[PDB]
Amino acid sequence: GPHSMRYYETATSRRGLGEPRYTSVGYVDDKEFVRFDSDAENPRYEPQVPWMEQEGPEYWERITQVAKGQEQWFRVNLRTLLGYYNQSAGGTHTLQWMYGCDVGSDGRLLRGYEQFAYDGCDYIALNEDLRTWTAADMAAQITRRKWEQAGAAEYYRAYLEGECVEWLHRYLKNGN
Amino acid sequence: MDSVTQTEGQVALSEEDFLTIHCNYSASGYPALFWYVQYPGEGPQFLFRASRDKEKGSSRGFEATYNKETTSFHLQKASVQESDSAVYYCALGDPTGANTGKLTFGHGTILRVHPNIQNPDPAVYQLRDSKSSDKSVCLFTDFDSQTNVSQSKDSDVYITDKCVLDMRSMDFKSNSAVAWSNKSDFACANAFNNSIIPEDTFFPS
Amino acid sequence: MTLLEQNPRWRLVPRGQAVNLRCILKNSQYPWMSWYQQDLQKQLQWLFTLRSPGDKEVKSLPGADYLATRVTDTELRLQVANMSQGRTLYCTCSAGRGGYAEQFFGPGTRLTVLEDLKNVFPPEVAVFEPSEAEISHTQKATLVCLATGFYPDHVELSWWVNGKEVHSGVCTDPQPLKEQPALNDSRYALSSRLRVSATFWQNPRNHFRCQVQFYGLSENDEWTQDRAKPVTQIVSAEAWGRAD
Amino acid sequence: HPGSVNEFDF
Repeated sequence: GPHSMRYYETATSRRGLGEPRYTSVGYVDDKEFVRFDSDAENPRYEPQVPWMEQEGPEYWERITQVAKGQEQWFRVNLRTLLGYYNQSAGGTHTLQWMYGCDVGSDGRLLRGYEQFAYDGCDYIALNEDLRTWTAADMAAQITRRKWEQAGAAEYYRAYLEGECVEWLHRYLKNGN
Repeated sequence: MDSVTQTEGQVALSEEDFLTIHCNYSASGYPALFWYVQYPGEGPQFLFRASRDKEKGSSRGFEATYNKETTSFHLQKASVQESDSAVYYCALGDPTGANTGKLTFGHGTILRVHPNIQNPDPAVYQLRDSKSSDKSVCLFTDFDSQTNVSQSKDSDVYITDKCVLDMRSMDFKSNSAVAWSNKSDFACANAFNNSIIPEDTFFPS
Repeated sequence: MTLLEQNPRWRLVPRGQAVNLRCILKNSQYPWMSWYQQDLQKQLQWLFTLRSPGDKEVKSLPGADYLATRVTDTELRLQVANMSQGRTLYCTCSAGRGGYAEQFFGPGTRLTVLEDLKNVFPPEVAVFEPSEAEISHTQKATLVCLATGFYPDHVELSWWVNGKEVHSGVCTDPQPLKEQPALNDSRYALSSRLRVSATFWQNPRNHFRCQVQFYGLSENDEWTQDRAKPVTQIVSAEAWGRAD
Repeated sequence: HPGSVNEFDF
């Protein structure tokens, strides 16, 4: 049958903490296979399945650096979203980014996802064409404009149609 | 480690010739690849990008295809123009996924496109300083684009690279090199000897 | 129109001395800002990409040490210290982090390094008139301009005909020559050709000026060598058309 | 294979 790979990256800014809680959870076919937890000590990406015990040390080093850098992106953009929605600092807010790919039996892409949600409500999302954006509201429109101008859809589509589909194929070979 | 290699330092073509500049890189992951061009006296500027295997980028009649199998991004143009004369840089986007901003640039390749000169008429004229004085220069001019100008053997007699001027109003181009020294034994007749002159040149009295 | 301003455009830097560079972003569409060096071998190397006001970073490469600071949403600074080899510094900007969005290069700061401040000389400029033989043979007349004995190698040569800068008929050498090519700190020369119809040259009312802008000392450098303080100056030479 | 550090800000 068909198959999916899906990552869910979340940042929640906290009240008297200020350093946000960052998490990343990868799934294939809706089973958790990797996780990063910023509230861990010296936090790294860690396999959650036996069939991820053979990616080799530099995969884990590389995506652990990505998490650290992605944490900088969630925290900058949480505080941009404060401005865009005219709320105040030392709030509790959540940014969620869901992305990945569905493939059919043949391993070819059926569907791609890039969805952003602020405080449980969706903010901007990539349409099935992988070429245009749906903005929820007036704040999201600002973002949609900047991203149409900068060709962000093409940028995400290169991941969606290349790396995502190729890695979902390898993960399905690893874990028969 | 991560790298970009451009096989050529310099490439010399005539107008309408076929151009390829080789770019090979070493990077794992899914880096974007780029070409930049620096026209003479200017800053570098973007030409095009490719972000996926087998994607062809193009601008201004140039193209390159992303080839992950040969880690290649060879720049080509079917028919170059004199206005393509420039330095072309291949660049690797950051491939670690950390997106630090670093572009990794190859060493650059200098492209000199020479015009097709329709009515050659090589000659070596003497020119005198406008401020009187016994100071003078030698003009090697009107020679075809496939002639080349090498330095002197003497280091007291200075000699300059060919150079193309365009008289736009009378749609005419001409190469020239200049040669001058203070050696008193300096001669216009015997000053490009250390160069493969045509046999056809003029050498007035 | 122009996305970035850089200052200074150029600067003569005694070996070991420090220089401050600034870059101004004219358009907030492109808020990511970078520094790149170009060394004298024309190699481009990334130094920094800095997004946030307050980001300060530090790097050491052959020839120069660097402190880069993102000061405001529109201002990028670079301190270049312990300079041992000349380079150009380009500010760049981008709508993106730079793994994907292209870089727009600003106009660049050219830094020249000289060991010794008493190897600084202006050019001498001379104009050489068309050969009568060339006018006979072709019905065209070529003027040649020479700038000689200058150091360092940063000049700009233009041709002026009847008070108007011209481009048509002009070819300037892409690069100076070292007059004493051994002598590691040799003075330079430069040639340019302007070629007109023999008719234009033959008209005695037509005036031809070869103008060489030379980049040298400031009025805020000390100087005691008797011969004229070799400041940033323009040196020209001229010829008038002859009926002859 | 997670995504790379996001190229663009909101």
